[PDB]
Amino acid sequence: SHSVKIYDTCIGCTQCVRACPTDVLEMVPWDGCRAGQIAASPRTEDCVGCKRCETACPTDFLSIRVYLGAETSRSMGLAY
Amino acid sequence: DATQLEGAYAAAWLPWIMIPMITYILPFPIFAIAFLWIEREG
Amino acid sequence: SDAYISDDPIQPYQGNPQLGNLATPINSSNLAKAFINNLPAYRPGLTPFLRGLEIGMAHGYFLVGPEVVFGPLKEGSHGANLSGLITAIYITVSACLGISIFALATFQGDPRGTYNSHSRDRLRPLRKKEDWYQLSGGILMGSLGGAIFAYALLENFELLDSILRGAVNV
Amino acid sequence: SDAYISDDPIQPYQGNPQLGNLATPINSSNLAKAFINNLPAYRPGLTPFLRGLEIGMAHGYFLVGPEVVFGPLKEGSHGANLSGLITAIYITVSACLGISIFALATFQGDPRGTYNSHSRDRLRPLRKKEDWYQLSGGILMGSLGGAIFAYALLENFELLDSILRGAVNV
Amino acid sequence: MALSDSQIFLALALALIPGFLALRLATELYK
Amino acid sequence: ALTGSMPKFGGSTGGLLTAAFVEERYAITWTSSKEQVFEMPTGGAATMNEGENLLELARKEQCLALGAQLRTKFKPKITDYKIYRIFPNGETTFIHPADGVFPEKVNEGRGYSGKKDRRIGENPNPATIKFSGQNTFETDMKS
Ligand code: CLA
Ligand code: CLA
Ligand code: CLA
Ligand code: CLA
Ligand code: CLA
Ligand SMILES: CCCCCCCCCCCCCCCC(=O)OC[C@H](COP(=O)(O)OC[C@@H](O)CO)OC(=O)CCCCCCCCCCCCCCC
Ligand SMILES: CC1=C(/C=C/C(C)=C/C=C/C(C)=C/C=C/C=C(C)/C=C/C=C(C)/C=C/C2=C(C)CCCC2(C)C)C(C)(C)CCC1
Ligand SMILES: CC1=C(/C=C/C(C)=C/C=C/C(C)=C/C=C/C=C(C)/C=C/C=C(C)/C=C/C2=C(C)CCCC2(C)C)C(C)(C)CCC1
Ligand SMILES: CC1=C(/C=C/C(C)=C/C=C\C(C)=C\C=C/C=C(C)/C=C/C=C(C)/C=C/C2=C(C)CCCC2(C)C)C(C)(C)CCC1
Ligand code: SF4
Ligand code: SF4
Repeated sequence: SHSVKIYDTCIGCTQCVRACPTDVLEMVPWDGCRAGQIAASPRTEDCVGCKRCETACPTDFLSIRVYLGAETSRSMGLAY
Repeated sequence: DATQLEGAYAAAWLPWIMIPMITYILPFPIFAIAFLWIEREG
Repeated sequence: SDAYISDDPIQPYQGNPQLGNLATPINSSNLAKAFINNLPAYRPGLTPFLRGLEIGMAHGYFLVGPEVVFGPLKEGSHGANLSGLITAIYITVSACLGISIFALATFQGDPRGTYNSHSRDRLRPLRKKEDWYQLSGGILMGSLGGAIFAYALLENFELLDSILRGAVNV
Repeated sequence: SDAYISDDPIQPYQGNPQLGNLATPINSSNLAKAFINNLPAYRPGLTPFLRGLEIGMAHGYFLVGPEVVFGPLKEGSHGANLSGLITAIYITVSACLGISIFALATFQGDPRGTYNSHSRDRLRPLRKKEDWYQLSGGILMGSLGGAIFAYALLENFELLDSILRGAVNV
Repeated sequence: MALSDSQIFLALALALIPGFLALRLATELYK
Repeated sequence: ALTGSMPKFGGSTGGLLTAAFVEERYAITWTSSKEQVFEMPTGGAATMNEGENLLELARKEQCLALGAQLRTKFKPKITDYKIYRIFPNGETTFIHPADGVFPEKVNEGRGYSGKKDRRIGENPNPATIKFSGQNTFETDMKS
């Protein structure tokens, strides 16, 4: 499975969550930014590694990083 | 002159059997042993 | 609107449109099924050894010919038939070593893929490793025998020719 | 004092010091076990027919040679190979008749010795008479085939020799 | 002068010592 | 156990294979107000029935591609789709929406599962976690 890490430079714009094709990410309350939200990655067993979440992130540097890890049949995107 | 393979060297019957063993007799057993080694389950 | 509302020659596989196949005349006609389902791989009721035996007989028989006609020994009859025989022997022993190691590697616990217990593959019915070992033994026996039967018919081609021309009735 | 208090290379068999065996490098190393446990007699999962088939192939093959080199027919090639072939055939049929009558005499009710249901012999895994009959049939088939394969390679030794010297590429 | 058959067979028998020493080192390095 | 009519479809080669039945299958259910044509994520065009629809797909990404098509390519939008994971023993597990809202919104009760209070440029540099097993983000400090 890949590791998706969310850092405190997150601004809760939700764009990483909206860009995820496999529903790894969701928003949780934070009170660490003024949106009141921060991304989280519980279903990271579903992560394929497309890094659409990283492309959608506006902060410099990214508040979300995907580290490609051990490949499973889900992270390899195999329908066979 | 050379109608077939020869050996003008000592124990010249040894290529005759060594080239089959190294190249097309023992390799498929070795491939099977390595395949069974890499596909064995925990 | 039209997506499975009209009745066409091409149907979903097993009536399930979410399966990854279609029911076309080549996999679903009565002639195609009558031929394929009665081939030794699929004939109902047969033990794996007899399936393998008939597969091997048919296979070792035709595998002699390509080297008899095209091989390095083709300039002479006796050597051509011997080169074809040992080519069929080598291909048989390699293929059966592959069948044996496929069964050895696949059937480890609950297998993965089509030989898993939950698999729905109709085209792969040898679900046990015992079936695969009986198949390997049968294919080996039948193929080595069919190869030497083709070899013996090609060695005695002068006799089989004089027989089938009635030259033996003098 | 010292009796199994220090850790030595030679251990009790299966950790049981009251068993009549020792765990030495010849019956308990990884190389010795990897070789023996994967021999056809002991390879896991195989059907008895395939075990016997591979045992027979290997056995009938080498049994041709001693009479080819040392037999009464050794002064001539053709007769030497025939004497070796029929010696392998006779030894095979005698050994398989022995396997059949061993299975016939042993498996009568609950057998005595290592084929009793309570036996713990790891070195004798063919516990049923069906295993022994499948083994006998396989050893017979494989051994008669391996004997005639060695015979056919020795009969065509002139051709196999010209092939392996490239004398067929003229 | 040229080598003899016994000199080739001495080589073949003596290379069984690195041949099995290599297998022992390969299995001691644990694949 | 899952309610819904299979969408009207002629079948394709892009559908379920062996791994669907030996590893895992996914199902997406949705309610449509009218019988209308959508694009299968497996290729082709199918027709959703009026009412409740249930479709089995091979990947969760296919079920989420279909769901994104439902809620964007149709007027009115179909936003009530539910995605389930089906196991070879028959066990069905409701996965999407994981909570019951929709990941893009914020629910009180979800909980942190990837948060690392840092700022990326301050992970522990790899010279110190060498023979440890941890790699540089699965840690706890900040250097
Ligand atoms: C200088 C050469 C050299 C040395 C000292 C080592 C040393 C080591 N290797 Mg190795 N290796 C090598 C070359 C070498 N390797 C090459 C060229 C390959 C690519 C094929 C490999 C692939 C490899 C793998 C996959 C593994 C090792 C592993 C290891 C370690 C355990 C020992 C072992 O299992 O043997 C190595 C096992 C082998 C199978 C070596 C391959 C031998 C040759 C290259 C294969 C040729 C086969 C050929 C087709 C024969 C068929 C015909 C035949 C009839 C002659 C050890 C430190 C193992 C380990 O635990 O890593 C820490 C491990 O699993 N190696
Ligand atoms: C690594 C050195 C080396 C190389 C590249 C070769 C290459 C060759 N040898 Mg030779 N051999 C060698 C060492 C070597 N040999 C040694 C030290 C001996 C004395 C025992 C021999 C005895 C020998 C005989 C009797 C014959 C050959 C023959 C041959 C030729 C055909 C292949 C064959 O039959 O193998 C046969 C090999 C052996 C019988 C023993 C090989 C022992 C070596 C040391 C193994 C080396 C393993 C290597 C270091 C590991 C690499 C790991 C991997 C990554 C590749 C080929 C050109 C044949 C020939 O002459 O063709 C016309 C022939 O029949 N060799
Ligand atoms: C590179 C391709 C290639 C080449 C060069 C050959 C070459 C050859 N084939 Mg072959 N073949 C091939 C591909 C090829 N084939 C393929 C792809 C198939 C389909 C699987 C076949 C199926 C086939 C069959 C069935 C036969 C050949 C035969 C032959 C030999 C020709 C006849 C002869 O020499 O003596 C003349 C013929 C005879 C001396 C025997 C006459 C046939 C007897 C009377 C009946 C044979 C039993 C019959 C098959 C039983 C049917 C069982 C069941 C289906 C009802 C020849 C060497 C024949 C052969 O092997 O001879 C031993 C032969 O019977 N081939
Ligand atoms: C595909 C390309 C190709 C073809 C057609 C050939 C053909 C040939 N090669 Mg060659 N070769 C090739 C590639 C090829 N080679 C390459 C890339 C190399 C390395 C550079 C070589 C190196 C090589 C060497 C060293 C030699 C040859 C030799 C030969 C000849 C005999 C070998 C033989 O019969 O094997 C046996 C073939 C079989 C056992 C099976 C053949 C496949 C069957 C016929 C398929 C039938 C399918 C069937 C129609 C479908 C059934 C449908 C069903 C419904 C019934 C033959 C004419 C030998 C020779 O002496 O030349 C005269 C020889 O010594 N080749
Ligand atoms: C009294 C003792 C005795 C005597 C007199 C012989 C005499 C003979 N042996 Mg034999 N052998 C013996 C004991 C004996 N053996 C024992 C105790 C074993 C161990 C079980 C063997 C194992 C053995 C093998 C494996 C072979 C012989 C062969 C031969 C023949 C020599 C080669 C030849 O003439 O043509 C020259 C050689 C050929 C014409 C064929 C060359 C070999 C081909 C290319 C490969 C053979 C397949 C190969 C074994 C596959 C390996 C399978 C797997 C292990 C990987 C000869 C008549 C050879 C033979 O029988 O020829 C048919 C042969 O291959 N012997
Ligand atoms: C060069 C001449 C012709 C070559 C033919 C032989 C090539 C090698 C064949 C491989 C058989 C070894 C199987 C080990 C079987 C075994 O004992 O398993 C040991 C080990 C794993 O074993 P396990 O711990 O799982 O053992 C558990 C079971 O055995 C029972 O508990 O496997 C390996 O080490 C693989 C690395 C071997 C790498 C080999 C390369 C080294 C070259 C050796 C040169 C050999 C020359 C010998 C003749 C002089
Ligand atoms: C699809 C199809 C087709 C085709 C077919 C084919 C492909 C063919 C064929 C064929 C073949 C390919 C056949 C075969 C065969 C065979 C046989 C007939 C065999 C045999 C054998 C034997 C008899 C052996 C024996 C033995 C043994 C076992 C042991 C010892 C040695 C001896 C030798 C005695 C067509 C189009 C036409 C039409 C119909 C359908
Ligand atoms: C312990 C050991 C050793 C030894 C080994 C040995 C002992 C060897 C061998 C060997 C052998 C001993 C081999 C063999 C073989 C074989 C074969 C290869 C076979 C065959 C066959 C066939 C192929 C047949 C066929 C047939 C049939 C079945 C039917 C009809 C007729 C015919 C002919 C077709 C050494 C030290 C070196 C090292 C390693 C380990
Ligand atoms: C005993 C005898 C004999 C016989 C002999 C023979 C038959 C042989 C053989 C054979 C040989 C002659 C062999 C060999 C060898 C092998 C080798 C020498 C190897 C190697 C290698 C290596 C060094 C390894 C490496 C490695 C490592 C280290 C680890 C893993 C990876 C690799 C694989 C890379 C004669 C009669 C003469 C004399 C008397 C008795
Ligand atoms: S890499 Fe792709 S699948 Fe993984 S969390 Fe990012 S967008 Fe989602
Ligand atoms: S896209 Fe970046 S900034 Fe926006 S919520 Fe996701 S991790 Fe935070």
